[PDB]
Amino acid sequence: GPHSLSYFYTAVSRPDRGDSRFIAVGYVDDTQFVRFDNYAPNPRMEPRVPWIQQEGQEYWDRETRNVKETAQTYGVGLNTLRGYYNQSEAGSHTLQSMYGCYLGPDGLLLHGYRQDAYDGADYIALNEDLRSWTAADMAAQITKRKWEAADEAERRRSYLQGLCVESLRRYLEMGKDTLQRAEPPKTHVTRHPSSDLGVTLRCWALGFYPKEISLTWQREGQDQSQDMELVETRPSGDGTFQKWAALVVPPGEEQSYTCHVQHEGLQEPLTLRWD
Amino acid sequence: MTAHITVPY
Amino acid sequence: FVARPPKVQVYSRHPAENGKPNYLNCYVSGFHPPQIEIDLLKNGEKMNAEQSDLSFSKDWSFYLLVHTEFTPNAVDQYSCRVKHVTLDKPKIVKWDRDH
Repeated sequence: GPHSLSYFYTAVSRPDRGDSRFIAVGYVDDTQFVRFDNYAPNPRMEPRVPWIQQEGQEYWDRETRNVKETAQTYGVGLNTLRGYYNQSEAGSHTLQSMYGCYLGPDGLLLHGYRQDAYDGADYIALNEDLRSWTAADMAAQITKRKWEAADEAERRRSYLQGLCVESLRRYLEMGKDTLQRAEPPKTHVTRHPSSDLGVTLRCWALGFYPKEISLTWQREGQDQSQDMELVETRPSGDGTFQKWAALVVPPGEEQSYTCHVQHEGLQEPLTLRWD
Repeated sequence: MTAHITVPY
Repeated sequence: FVARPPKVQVYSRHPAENGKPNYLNCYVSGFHPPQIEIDLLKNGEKMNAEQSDLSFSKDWSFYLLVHTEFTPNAVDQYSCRVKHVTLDKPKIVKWDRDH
């Protein structure tokens, strides 16, 4: 349904073992399209899909420099956090940020978001109003006072309502080919003779886009997620996604079980049996 | 397009 | 702070059939901090691999995809070997074309 533009920043302090590492990745829905990494041999903002390269040189110039500034500010913020939590200058630490915007049907902001984590735990988050902040602890409260004084929420709101959705609108036409078409899953059921008191039924979903999907198993109509193994959705490596759901059934009751697949690329809920 | 960083932590 | 061991999934890009080119993938996910070492191995010996860009999930845990071109056959054995601060020794997960 809704389309999104999102950026993910990771900053890793390597304390007196170098300089701070910074990597940024950009996504339009579940498709990555740019990347920057300052531990890379030659840090530059690079394309990662074909369509994004039909952009001009000005784009790569602006984006490269902007993320290069952001990386230095994050190297600063890592040591600021170091101080807030009163931590030593020797152990490595992590600062993550994710932000982005979802487009409504009208072509304007449905909702925007911006959240940070320090060492894998919630730090500070912009609330859905794009005007107030939720701080997880009293160090994030220091950061929140700073951002209240600088009226930072208004800066983020201006970005999320303007440049974010405008960039997303343009990206959604440069990559019209693959961004605005859904790929339904290619599904099949696999049988494994495990023992003589159980065979394993595996329901596969391959080559689907976007990432969200529902895979469940039923017997004569009732759900069996209570005894079902469900792997985390994983990338195929070509921009699509894979998943499977397996369960143990008695030998001879294979037809008694059905796999149910739900995905926006399908016209109606899919049902599957081992054949 | 990425956002400009406007505040420190 | 936090430390999380990676979930490791070893699989092919497409369903494996002997003789046809394909991609071997090791997907590491749900780990933290970001430093991690991944090797793809053919019959216990290391291969030469590419990898996706570091990103993370909604719960802040990292994920990476390492992959390499390969042609499966009946007897060659493939695996992924992962090293992380949470792992006292490198963890090996073997490829099963059915999982």
